[PDB]
Amino acid sequence: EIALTPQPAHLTVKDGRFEFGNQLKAKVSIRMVFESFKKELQEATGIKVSSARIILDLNPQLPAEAYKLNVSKKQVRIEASRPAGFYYALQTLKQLMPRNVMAGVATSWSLPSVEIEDAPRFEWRGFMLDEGRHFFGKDEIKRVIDMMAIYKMNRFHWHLTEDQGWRIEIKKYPKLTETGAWRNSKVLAYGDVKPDGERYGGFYTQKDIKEIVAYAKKKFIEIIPEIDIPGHSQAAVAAYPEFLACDPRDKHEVWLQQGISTDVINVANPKAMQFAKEVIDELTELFPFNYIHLGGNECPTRKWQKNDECKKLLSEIGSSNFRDLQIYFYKQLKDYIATKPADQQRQLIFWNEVLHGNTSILGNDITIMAWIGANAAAKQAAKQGMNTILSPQIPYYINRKQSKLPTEPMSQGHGTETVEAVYNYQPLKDVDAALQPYYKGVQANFWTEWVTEPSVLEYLMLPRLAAVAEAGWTPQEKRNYEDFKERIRKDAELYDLKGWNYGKHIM
Ligand SMILES: CC1=[NH+][C@H]2[C@@H](O1)O[C@H](COS(=O)(=O)[O-])[C@@H](O)[C@@H]2O
Repeated sequence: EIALTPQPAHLTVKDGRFEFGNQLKAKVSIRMVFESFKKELQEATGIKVSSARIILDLNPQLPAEAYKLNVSKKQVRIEASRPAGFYYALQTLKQLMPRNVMAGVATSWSLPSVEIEDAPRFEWRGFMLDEGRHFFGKDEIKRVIDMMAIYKMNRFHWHLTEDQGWRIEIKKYPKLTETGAWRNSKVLAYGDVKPDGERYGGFYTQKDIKEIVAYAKKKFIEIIPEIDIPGHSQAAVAAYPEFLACDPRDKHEVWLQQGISTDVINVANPKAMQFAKEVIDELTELFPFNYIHLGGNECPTRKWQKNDECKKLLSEIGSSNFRDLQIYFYKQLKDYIATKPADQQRQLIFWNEVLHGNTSILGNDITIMAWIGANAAAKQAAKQGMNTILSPQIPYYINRKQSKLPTEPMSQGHGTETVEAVYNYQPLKDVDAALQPYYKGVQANFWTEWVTEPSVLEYLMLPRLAAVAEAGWTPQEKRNYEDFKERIRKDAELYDLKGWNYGKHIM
């Protein structure tokens, strides 16, 4: 009957139903949010709402994303403290209606009376897409954002730079795309799989970026760009080897392989430093959200050990751990950002491998995205007074196989990462109440070594995405896989109407 995903914190079914009619009147940034709602509602149902049987009141004691939704025979009442809260209330309202309403599509109207009080458990409810390995483009990204918005996810992490490609136009360094965005293989080589010789790639112009930022903002999704440095940087090194390469005498090309590249940025070169600062400057212009992800995963120190300037620099900082070069590199970038005006300042996120270095050089106002040995890494981060986001490889990497069936498309894993396994992960299990404030939230990540087709992307994304979304929103004590299964089954219709692909295993 009522199938709400994410499951609200508190839901009480009440007497009777609220009948819309064909018109009604509403008492109300908030107006613009409601305006959007009105458009979608009219599109889907034909109901017109004039500017009262619907009231939106400001309740300043509610958290930033919280709301109350009271539906009775007489009236729909909504309370929230911020625009986002009102948006989420209206998401829930739509979800109380036939699926075509959430789909925004007319088909060939009442609400059940309810009392809802709702707030997200976590402020960070994210999805990351890797477009470095395979590029999907503007239309598909809009579809991804649409999927996220359904389940009240609010953070899109854009993994735009890799060994195998660079996907964002940087004005001051045009070769990043000219070289970095194109390569002579669609598939990425691994084991017996060899490069296929086909010219393949693509990138976003700064105009494209701004359009996608705007589109997401309308659905209260903030975009975090990732420029993954100084590892996972072979494409950038291929573009500008003279100052980025540790070994600029050697050949440097965009990588056609899967795996971990040793062709990392020369963090000791001064022009490499200037490059990074100027990239960050351009990002600051395109991305208004207050966070930047600088990566820091899987960065072999091997080439630094064979580089004279790097050996010298490591000596001057008085370290025996070549990992410290990476951390010192981040320090200079962090310091640089701190000199800029307040409105141009950005907080930094890193993958948890950065904890393997002497991080006290950086300070503790960084955010750690925990992926490998994630549970332990997050605890480690929280203990050091750092904020942390949980994105464990198992089971939050939703590019991994969701089934063992021989008919599944090719991707990583052995099919153990089922909807059930994703849902059953408990982010806060055995996490001391004193550490919990540092846990900003959760994220599903999607790596695209194997995934090249939008249809396969969607197939793997859904419905596991919704499970992570619910984990991020619904308090643990209110979560239940069997209940979730029953609720998510109702979204098959929504997916069909939207023309989204999805795994059918639990449908
Ligand atoms: C943060 C991070 N760095 C690595 C690591 O996660 O696994 C990804 C693939 O994971 S998967 O699909 O489970 O094998 C890989 O694409 C990425 O380069």
